[PDB]
Amino acid sequence: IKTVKIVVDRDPVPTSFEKWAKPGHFSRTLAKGPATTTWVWDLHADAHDFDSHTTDLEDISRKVFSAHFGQLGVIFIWLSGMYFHGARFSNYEAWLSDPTHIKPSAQVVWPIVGQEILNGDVGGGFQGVQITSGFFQLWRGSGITSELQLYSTAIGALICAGLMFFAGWWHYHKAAPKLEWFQNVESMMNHHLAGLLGLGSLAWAGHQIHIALPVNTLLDAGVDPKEIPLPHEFMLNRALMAELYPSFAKGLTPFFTFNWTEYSDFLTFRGGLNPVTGGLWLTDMAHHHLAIAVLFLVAGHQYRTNWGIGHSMKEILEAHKGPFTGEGHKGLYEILTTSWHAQLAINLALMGSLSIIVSHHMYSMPPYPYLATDYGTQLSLFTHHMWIGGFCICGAAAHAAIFMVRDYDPATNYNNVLDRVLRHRDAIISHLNWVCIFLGFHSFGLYIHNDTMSALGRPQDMFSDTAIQLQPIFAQFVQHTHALAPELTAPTAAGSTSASWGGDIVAVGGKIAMMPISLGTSDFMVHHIHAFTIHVTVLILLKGVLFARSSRLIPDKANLGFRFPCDGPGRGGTCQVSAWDHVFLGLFWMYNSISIVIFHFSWKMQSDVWGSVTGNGVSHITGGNFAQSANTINGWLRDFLWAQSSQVIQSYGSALSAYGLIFLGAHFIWAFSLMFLFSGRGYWQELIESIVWAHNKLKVAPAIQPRALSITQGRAVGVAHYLLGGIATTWSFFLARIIAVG
Amino acid sequence: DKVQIVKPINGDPFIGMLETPVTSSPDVANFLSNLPAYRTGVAPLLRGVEVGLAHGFFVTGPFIKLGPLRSTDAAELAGCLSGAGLVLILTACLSIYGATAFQREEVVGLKTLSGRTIAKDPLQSSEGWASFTSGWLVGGLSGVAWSYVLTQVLPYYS
Amino acid sequence: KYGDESVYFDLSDVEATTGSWDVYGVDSASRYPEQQAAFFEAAAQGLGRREAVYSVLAVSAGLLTVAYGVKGAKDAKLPITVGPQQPAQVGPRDRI
Amino acid sequence: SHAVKIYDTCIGCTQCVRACPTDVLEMVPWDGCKAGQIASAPRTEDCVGCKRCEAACPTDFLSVRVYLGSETTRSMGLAY
Amino acid sequence: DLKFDDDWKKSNVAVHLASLFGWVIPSASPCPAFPDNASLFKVFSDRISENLAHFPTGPSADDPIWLYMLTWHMGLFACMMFGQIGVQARKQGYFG
Amino acid sequence: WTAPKLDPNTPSPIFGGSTGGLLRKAQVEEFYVLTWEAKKEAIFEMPTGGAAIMRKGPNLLKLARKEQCLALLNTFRSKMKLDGCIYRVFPSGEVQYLHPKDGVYPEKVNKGRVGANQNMRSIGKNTNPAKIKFQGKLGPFEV
Amino acid sequence: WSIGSTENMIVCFNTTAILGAMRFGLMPSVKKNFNGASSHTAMVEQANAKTIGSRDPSGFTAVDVLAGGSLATIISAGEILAGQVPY
Ligand code: CLA
Ligand code: CLA
Ligand code: CLA
Ligand code: CLA
Ligand code: CLA
Ligand SMILES: CC1=C(/C=C/C(C)=C/C=C/C(C)=C/C=C/C=C(C)/C=C/C=C(C)/C=C/C2=C(C)CCCC2(C)C)C(C)(C)CCC1
Ligand SMILES: CC1=C(C/C=C(\C)CCC[C@H](C)CCC[C@H](C)CCCC(C)C)C(=O)c2ccccc2C1=O
Ligand code: SF4
Ligand code: SF4
Repeated sequence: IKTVKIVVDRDPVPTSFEKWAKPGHFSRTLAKGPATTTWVWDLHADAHDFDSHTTDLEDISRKVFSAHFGQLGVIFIWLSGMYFHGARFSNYEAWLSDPTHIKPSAQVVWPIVGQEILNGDVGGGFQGVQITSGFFQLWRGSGITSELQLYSTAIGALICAGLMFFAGWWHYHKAAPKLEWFQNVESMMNHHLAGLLGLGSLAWAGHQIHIALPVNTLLDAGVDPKEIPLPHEFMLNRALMAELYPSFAKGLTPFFTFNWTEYSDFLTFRGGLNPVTGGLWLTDMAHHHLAIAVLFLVAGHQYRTNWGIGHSMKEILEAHKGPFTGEGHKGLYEILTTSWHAQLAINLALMGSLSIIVSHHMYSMPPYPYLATDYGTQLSLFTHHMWIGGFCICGAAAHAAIFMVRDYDPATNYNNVLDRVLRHRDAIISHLNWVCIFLGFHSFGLYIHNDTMSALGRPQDMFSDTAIQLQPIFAQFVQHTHALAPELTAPTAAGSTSASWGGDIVAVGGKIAMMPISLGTSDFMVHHIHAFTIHVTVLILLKGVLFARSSRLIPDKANLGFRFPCDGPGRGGTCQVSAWDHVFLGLFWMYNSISIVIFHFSWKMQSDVWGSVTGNGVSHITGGNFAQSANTINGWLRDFLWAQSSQVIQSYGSALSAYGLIFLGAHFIWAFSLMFLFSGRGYWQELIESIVWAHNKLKVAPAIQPRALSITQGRAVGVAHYLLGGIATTWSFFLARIIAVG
Repeated sequence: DKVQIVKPINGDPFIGMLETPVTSSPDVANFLSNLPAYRTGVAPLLRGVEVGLAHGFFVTGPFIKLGPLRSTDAAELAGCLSGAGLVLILTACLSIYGATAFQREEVVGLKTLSGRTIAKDPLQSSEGWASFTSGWLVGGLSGVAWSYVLTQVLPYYS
Repeated sequence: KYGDESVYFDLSDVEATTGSWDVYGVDSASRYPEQQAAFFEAAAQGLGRREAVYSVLAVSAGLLTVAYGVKGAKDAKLPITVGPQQPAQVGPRDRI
Repeated sequence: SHAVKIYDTCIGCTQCVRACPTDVLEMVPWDGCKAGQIASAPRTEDCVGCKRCEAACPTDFLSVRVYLGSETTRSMGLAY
Repeated sequence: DLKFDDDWKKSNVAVHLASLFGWVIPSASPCPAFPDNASLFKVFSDRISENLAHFPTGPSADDPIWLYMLTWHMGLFACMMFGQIGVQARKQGYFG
Repeated sequence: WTAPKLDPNTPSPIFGGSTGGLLRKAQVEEFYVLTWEAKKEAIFEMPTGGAAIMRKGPNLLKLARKEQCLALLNTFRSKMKLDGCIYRVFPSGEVQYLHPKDGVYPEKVNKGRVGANQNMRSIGKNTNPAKIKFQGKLGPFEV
Repeated sequence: WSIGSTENMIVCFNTTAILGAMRFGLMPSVKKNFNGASSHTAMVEQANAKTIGSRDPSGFTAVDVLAGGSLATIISAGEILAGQVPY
C-alpha cells in the first residue's frame, strides 16, 4: 500500500536546440540519417511513438504528460482564436439583437482575387462567412453581451495557452514526475472526479446562476444587451440579483439549513425548451450542473490514496470473478497501470461514444438559446461530433491492438478475463460475422426488395408503411413512456426531457425549435442499417484486436509487430493481416456507417422536424417525403442526394460558392485516394526507377534515393484521403444545403 | 468451492472446441441427441422422412403469408406449390451432395465422449445419403400437402 | 494411454487424440413404429437410388415448366399473362 | 508445393534458414563461399511461400528465390 | 477435473422460491407514486386482467401494461440472477 | 545422432482449453506434435491463442500446423534457450520425426547434409522462358 | 431553522451516530475498514493508516472526523430533503 505523494526529478533534461538541429534524435535508425526518402515518412510516423523510442516507462510517461500539456496549449490557442474572431471579425453584437434573422458569422475574408463574394449577406450591416460552430449561441447562453467580454476571454485563453506550454516545459525539463507519480490512479480518479469534473461543474453552475441566468433572463424578457447590467453587478449586488429572482434575498441560509426548496425559482426541473429562445431552460441547466457537481464530488472520494478510508481498485477488480470467467478481472490493474496504450484504448472508446451521445443529446435537447432554430449549426454540430466519435472509436481499436501486440504479457494474464477472450476469439468472431451477414442481408434486402418491387410496379409488395408494416414498436413504446414521464415516473418534472417524444411542437420565430419525432417503417429500416454498419465495424476492429498476436494462418504474428504490411504471398496470400490493417478497414467501415447516420439525421430532420409553422400546420423543409421514400435506395439517391444537392451545385456566384468548390475538391480527393487504395508499391517503385533514370540522365539524381511509399503508408494515405474526401464532400453538401434552405 | 463451468472438449484442452452450457448442458444434449439426424442407428430413410416432414411443413408458411399471391384466395395453394417446388430443389441439392461428398475413405474412426467405439453413421455414405434423400423427398411432399390440408382445415387459421 | 494424467496423445486411441468424437449421435436401432417405417419404405421404394431421383427431378422439372408455361402461369393470374389491356403511350419525338 | 532455389551467390549467412517459419531451408557444407556453407531446400513440400528468406537474404540479387507453384494444404497454410 | 459438469445449473428450489417471492412481495407493497398507493404488481395484474378479457386482441401499443411488464420483469430477473449468484457464491468461498 | 528420438506419452502443458486447437484436419489428414524439455515451469503463449503453463521436464503439444509448432519452438529457443523436436502424426497412426530433420538445427552447418534445390549459377544466368517453350518445365529456374 | 429544530436535531443525531460508529469499530474508519479484509462481517486494521496521528485512545483521526461528518451531512441532506420535493 504505497503512499500517494509528489515525486520529481529535478532538471532531468536540459533545454537546448541541439536536438532540433538533428532530425530523428528520438530513434536509432532514424538518428543516423536519411538513406532513402522512406526516412521522412518514418520520421513523421514514429514522431509520437514514445514506446518505440525509449524502453523505460518513466520517460514515456513524462513525454505523454508534457505532450498533453502541449495539446492543451494548442486547444487554448484555438479557443483564443475563436473568441478573438468573435470579437473583431464578427457580428455577434448585431446577432444578439436579432438572433432569429441574422446569420451568425465570425470570419471575414480579404478582398484579393474576387474571394470577397464569400463575405455573404449575413445581416446586421455585416458581411462575412456564416459560421456553423454554434459559438454565438454558446456565448449568448454564457451571458456574453459585448465584444469586450469576448476579447477579454480570448486574451485569457492566449495567456492560458502560454501557461500550458510553460507547464509542459516545466514538467519535462524542470520538474518531470517519476513513474510512481503517474501510477497513482486512485488519486487520479479522486481528483479527476472531485476536482476536475466535480469542482468544474460546481464552478460552471455558479457562473450560470450568477452571470448567465440573470443576463439570459433579461434577454428573454426583451432587454437590450447594451442596457443589461454587467455580470459583476449581478454577482456582487445581491439586491439586483434578487430583483430578478426573489430567492436571492434569503442569502445562503436556505443552502446551509437544507431549505433548498426556497431556491426553486432559479433551480428548476422544468424540462423541455424555452419557448422564446428554443433552448433548454437555464435554471434547469444550472440545477443540472449543481447536481452533477455534487455527484462527482461525492464519487471522487471513492478511492483510498493516503488515508485508510476508500477503495483500492486492484482489490475490487480481483474480487470480481465467477464460474464462467476463471480468475475474472485479476491482472487488469497491472495492464492499465503499466500500459499507456490500454488506457488510451479505453479512454478513446469512451470519448468516441461520448461524442456520439453528445451529438444526439444536443440535437434532441438544444442546450443553447436560438440553437435549434439555427438549423445549420445544429446539423453541423451533430455531424461533427458523430465523426469525432467514430474516429475516436477506431483509434480505441487501434490502441487496443497496439497494447495487445506490444504490452500484453501472457505470464501476468494466465486465466483472467482477457486470456479467456483470447481463448475463444474464434467463437466471438464467427458469431459476430454471422450476425453481420444476417443484419446486412435482411436490411439491404429490405431496401433492395423495395427497389425491385417499385421498379416492377408492385408497391403493395414493398416494405413501406402502406404495404408491409415493419413498425419499430419498441422505439415507439420508449417514446410513449418518455412523453408520459412527467406524469407518473417523473412526477416533479414539469415537462419531458425533449419535445421529440410527443406533443406541443416548439416553434421560435416561425421556425421549429423542436418537433416530436415519429418512427415509421423507414426509421426501422435505417436503424437496422445503422446496427448492421456498426456491427461490421465492430467485427473488423475486434477481429484485428483479438487476432493481433496470432491466427491459424500466421501463428508468429506478435513478433511481426502491430504495423506490418503482410507476411508474403504464401499461404495463398497474407495481405493486410496486421491489426493496423484491420484498423484500416475498420476505419473505412466507420466512415461508411457515419455517412449513413448523418444522412438519416439530415433527411429525417428536414422532412419531419425542421420547417416553419405558419398557422396552417407545419411546412417542413422537404415536405415529409422521408416516411414514403426512405425505404428505397432510389429514394435516398433521388429525394436526398439528387434533390438536396441543388443548393451546393447551384451555389456558384454566391457566398456558398466556396462550399461548391469544396464539394468538387473533396470529390477529387476521394477519387485521388482510390489511386493509393487500388494500387501497390511495386508498380510505383518501378515507375520511380524510370523517373530516376531520367534524373540521372541530367545529373539531377537526389542524394536521398527516391522510394515508393511503404505498403502500410500507401494504405494509410489511401484511407486518409478517402476519409478526407468523403467527409469534406458531405460537409460541403450539408452546409450549403442547410444554409441556403435555412 | 470456486467452481469453473466452461471446460475443454472432453477434457482435452488442445482440440478446437470448448464445452459450455450451450454445448454440453444435459437438456441441450438430450434434445439434439434425440433429433433424427443424430439417430445414427436408425435407417437413414426414416430419419430423412421425419426431417422432410418437419422442414416441408414449416417452409410452406413463408410462401403462403408473404408470397406474391398472399392477398388472393389462392394464397394457400400458391404457397404450398412454392413449398413443394422448394422441396424438389432441396432434393436435387441433396442428391448432388450425396453423389459428391462421400468419395473418401475416412480411415479414422469415431467414438463417443465416454470413449466407446461406435460404427460410422450409415447416413454418412453415398447409398445411405441416397436413401436419406428419398426419405426427404417423401417427407417434404407429405409435409407440404399436410400444410395445405391444415390451412384448409384448421379452425383458427386465418 | 489416452486416459493418463495430462496425456492427450495416444497412437492406439487415434480418435481421442485427433478429436473425432460423436458428440450427440445415438446408436439406438429403432425409434419409429415398425409399420410406419414399412409404409415410408414402400413410399420411397424406387427413389432410394440416386439416379432414380435424378430421373424424377428431370421429369418433374419438365412437367412443372410445361405446365407453368401452358396452364400454371395463367391459373396464378400473373400480370405478365394478363394482357396490357390499356391504351398505349407514345415516347418523345412522337415515337410509339 | 512451391519451388525454392538456392543460387551460388549465397554467402552462408544463415539468415534465410533462421527466417524460415516452416523449416524448409538448411545449411550444408560448401567450398564456394568464404563462410564455407550454402543453403539448401530439402523440405520444399513445407514451403508456405511467405518469402521471409528472400526478405532476409543480404546478397544482391537474392541467392534464395521462392517461385509459387501448385498449392497444397501445407503450402496454403491451412489448419483445416 | 477438466470434464464438463452436467450440474452447471446448480438449480436450487429454495433459490427459485426466494427470488420469485422476494421480488413479488416488495413489488406487491404499497407504492405512493402509483394511484391509490397501488403496487407495481397490483397495477401490472390490473392491466393483465383488463387485457385478458380480450384474449385474442393484444394490448394496445399505448396501454400501460408494457411499462409495468418491463419494470416488473427487470426487478424479478434481477432478483433471480443475483439470488443465484449470492447463494452459489456463499456456498463457495467467494465471501466466507 | 545415431537415430531419431522416438515419441513417448509425455505430459502436456497445463491449459484451460481453447477454440484454436485441432480441427477436423487432424482427424482426416494430419497433425503435428511438438515436444521439448523444460528447465523450469513457466508460462508461455499458445500459438493458437491464450496462455499455457509448461511442465518441468519433457512436454508434449499437438498443433494443427508445422508453422505453429516451429514458431513455438523458436520462441522457446530464443527466449528460454530450450531444445525441442517436432513430429508429424497421420490419422493412420504413424508419427514422423520432423524437426530439425537432421538432429541438428538447419542454421548450423552439419556434415552429411546434401544440397537440395541448388542452382550453381547466379539468378541472372537463368535462360529465358521462351527457350524452354513447350517443355515439361516449371520455369527458367528448373531447367 | 433553529437549535432544537427537526433539521438541526436530525443532522446532530446523524453526525453523533456516525462518529460513534466508526470510533468504536461499528463503521469502516481510517484505521479499520474492509481494505484487505476477509468477509462482510469483519473489518481489519489498516497498517498503512495505522498510527497516522491522533491523541484519542482508540486512535480516532481528523480524517475519520471529516469522513464521518461528510457522510452524516450527506445522509441528513437526503432525509431532510425528503418531504421538501414539490410533487
Ligand atoms: C483538482 C485536481 C486536478 C485537476 C483539475 C486535473 C485536471 C486535469 N488533469 Mg490531472 N492529475 C491530478 C489532479 C488534477 N488534474 C493528480 C492528483 C494527478 C496525479 C495522480 C494528475 C495526473 C494527471 C495526468 C498524468 C494527466 C492529467 C491530465 C489532466 C488534464 C486533462 C485535460 C482536460 O480534461 O482538460 C481540462 C482543462 C482544463 C480544466 C483547463 C485548465 C487546465 C489546467 C491545467 C488545470 C489546472 C489543474 C491543476 C491540477 C491545478 C494547478 C496546479 C499547479 C499550479 C501545480 C486536466 C486539465 C492530463 C493532461 O492533459 O495533462 C496536461 C494528463 O496526462 N492529470
Ligand atoms: C463555484 C461556484 C460559485 C461561486 C464562486 C459563487 C460565489 C458567490 N455566490 Mg453563489 N451559488 C453557487 C455557486 C457559486 N457561487 C451555487 C451552486 C448556488 C446554489 C445553491 C449558489 C447560490 C447562491 C446564493 C443564493 C447566493 C450566492 C452568493 C454568492 C456570493 C457570496 C460569497 C460570500 O460572501 O460567501 C462567503 C465567501 C467567503 C467567506 C470567501 C471569501 C474569502 C476570500 C476570497 C479570502 C481572501 C483572503 C486573502 C487570503 C487575503 C486578503 C487580502 C488580499 C485580497 C490582498 C459569491 C459571489 C450570494 C450573493 O450575494 O449572490 C448575489 C447569495 O445570496 N450563491
Ligand atoms: C487521444 C488520441 C490519440 C493519441 C494520443 C494517439 C497516439 C498515437 N497513435 Mg493513435 N489513433 C487515434 C488517436 C490517438 N492516437 C485515432 C482517433 C485513430 C483513428 C484514426 C488512431 C489510429 C492510429 C493508428 C492506425 C496508429 C496510431 C499510432 C499512434 C502512435 C504514433 C502516432 C504518430 O507519431 O503519428 C503522428 C501523426 C501522423 C503521422 C498523422 C498525420 C496526419 C494525418 C494524415 C491526418 C491529418 C488529417 C487532417 C485533420 C485533414 C487535413 C489535412 C490538411 C493539411 C490538408 C501514438 C501512440 C500508430 C502507432 O504505431 O501506434 C503505436 C499507428 O500505427 N493511431
Ligand atoms: C455495396 C458494396 C458492398 C457490399 C454489398 C458489401 C458486402 C459485404 N461486405 Mg464489404 N466492403 C465494401 C463494399 C461492400 N461490401 C467496401 C468498398 C469496403 C471497403 C474495403 C468493404 C469492406 C469490407 C470488410 C472489411 C468487411 C466487409 C463485409 C461485408 C459483408 C457484410 C455482411 C452483409 O452485408 O450482409 C450480407 C451481404 C450483403 C447484404 C450484400 C448484398 C447482397 C444482396 C442483399 C443480395 C442478396 C442475394 C440476391 C437475391 C442474390 C441471389 C441471386 C443471384 C445468384 C442471382 C458483405 C459480404 C464484412 C464481412 O464479410 O463479414 C460479415 C467485413 O468483415 N466488407
Ligand atoms: C433478406 C431480405 C429480404 C426479405 C426479408 C424479403 C422478403 C420477401 N420478399 Mg424479397 N427480395 C430481396 C430480399 C428480401 N426479401 C432481394 C435482395 C431480392 C432480389 C432483388 C428480392 C426479390 C423478391 C421478389 C422478386 C419477390 C420477393 C418476395 C418476397 C416475400 C416472399 C419471399 C418468400 O417466398 O420467402 C420464402 C421464405 C422462406 C422459404 C424462408 C424464410 C426464412 C425463415 C423464416 C428463417 C427462419 C429461421 C428461424 C428463425 C430459425 C429458428 C431456429 C430454431 C428452430 C432453433 C417477402 C416479403 C415476393 C413477393 O412479391 O412477396 C411480397 C416476390 O415476388 N422478393
Ligand atoms: C467527544 C469529544 C470531544 C467532542 C467531539 C466532537 C463533538 C466532535 C465533532 C466533530 C464534528 C461535528 C465534525 C463535523 C464535520 C463535518 C463535516 C466534515 C461536514 C461536511 C459537509 C460536506 C462535505 C457537504 C457536502 C454537501 C454540500 C456542501 C452541499 C451539497 C450536499 C452535500 C451534503 C453533499 C472533544 C473534542 C471535546 C474531546 C474529545 C472527546
Ligand atoms: C501514387 C502512389 C505512390 C507514389 C507516390 C510518391 C512516392 C510520393 C508522393 C509525392 C510527394 C509529394 C513527394 C515529395 C516531394 C518533396 C517533398 C519535394 C518538395 C515539393 C516541391 C514540388 C514543392 C506510391 O509510392 C504508392 C505506394 C503504395 C501504394 C500506393 C502508392 C501510390 O498510389
Ligand atoms: S541464401 Fe541469402 S541468406 Fe540464406 S544463406 Fe545464402 S545468402 Fe545468407
Ligand atoms: S517461403 Fe516462407 S517457407 Fe518457403 S522457404 Fe522462404 S521462408 Fe521458408
